[PDB]
Parts: sequence; structure tokens; C-alpha cells
Amino acid sequence: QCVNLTTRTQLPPAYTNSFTRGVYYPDKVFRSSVLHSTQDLFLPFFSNVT
Amino acid sequence: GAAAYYVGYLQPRTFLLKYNENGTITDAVDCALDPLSETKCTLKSFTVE
Amino acid sequence: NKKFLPFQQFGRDIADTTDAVRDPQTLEILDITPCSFGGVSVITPGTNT
Ligand SMILES: *[C@@H]1O[C@H](CO)[C@@H](O)[C@H](O)[C@H]1NC(C)=O
Ligand SMILES: *[C@@H]1O[C@H](CO)[C@@H](O)[C@H](O)[C@H]1NC(C)=O
Repeated sequence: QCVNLTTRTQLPPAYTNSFTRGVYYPDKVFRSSVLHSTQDLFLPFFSNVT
Repeated sequence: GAAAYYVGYLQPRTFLLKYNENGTITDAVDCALDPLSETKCTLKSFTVE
Repeated sequence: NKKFLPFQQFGRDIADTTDAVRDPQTLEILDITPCSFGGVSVITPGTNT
């Protein structure tokens, strides 16, 4: 198709902050009562999410 | 109509985790946010005396 | 006796090794205790005695 949107508004991509979001399990590995820490492709805290 | 959805970008950060008895992630602590978070990741504990 | 989520397979210890597992064929929680207990101690008196 080529029909445009009816009410497409030309709005800028505004910004909010990822507070504690984006905390995933790094693998399929169970832990218990430990304070593990590692590096992987994370969602950075408090950054501009669109 | 009224609908909201947010977009985040994945970056190679470094986090601290805390597991409970049941093994869920209870708390998440960043490393490279401020020198306080750097300190919490350096001591391998988020309870700095 | 832990809470394995169905994707969670490998239990890790504080020493970051393999602790608790699950058979990929049959869903079951297991626990591992390593072998090779300790060493050899020899008690003897004096040979001339
Ligand atoms: C988001 O971007 C704006 C400029 O586009 C900047 O002023 C603001 O500080 C950013 N937010 C954060 C949390 O850094
Ligand atoms: C673990 O799960 C059980 C199931 O109800 C719950 O009673 C218990 O409080 C949980 N423990 C933790 C540390 O989350």
C-alpha cells in the first residue's frame, strides 16, 4: 500500500528515564543467596529511553 | 487511540545482583553509574559501611 | 530441594562451580556431592618400640 496515516503527527522523539528496568537473567543458570556480578549487554539505568 | 510503548537500547554495562532463597533476582545494582555504584561493585556488596 | 524454573538447569555455589543439576531427558531436581574424600594419615610408634 501507499495510503498515509489519517492523523500522523510530526512529533519529536521525547525522552524518559529507565529507572530499574531491563534486568534480565544472564543465562539459564540457577543461583541461591549469592551476590553475583557480571558484564553483559544491559539496559543502562536512568538513561534516555524514547 | 490511547497507547504507550517505550524503547530502550542495550549497552554493555555491568550490574550487581542479589539472589534470594528461591533464586530470583531480588535486587539489581549498577556498577558504572556513580563512584558510589562503583564502590558497591568493588566491595561485592551493596551495604557499604 | 531448591526452586528450579523449567529453564533454570545449573545450580551454582559460592565457589562458582556446578552444584545442582537436572536431567535434560526427565525433569528432576538433583544435588551433587563430590568424591575423593581427604587424605591418608599414618599412626605409628617408634620403630624400635
Ligand atoms: C536526555 O537528552 C537530553 C537532550 O536531548 C538531555 O538534556 C538529558 O540530560 C538527557 N537525559 C539524561 C537522564 O541524561
Ligand atoms: C520462596 O517461595 C515460597 C513459596 O510460597 C515463599 O513462601 C517464600 O517466602 C519464598 N522465599 C523467598 C526468600 O522469596
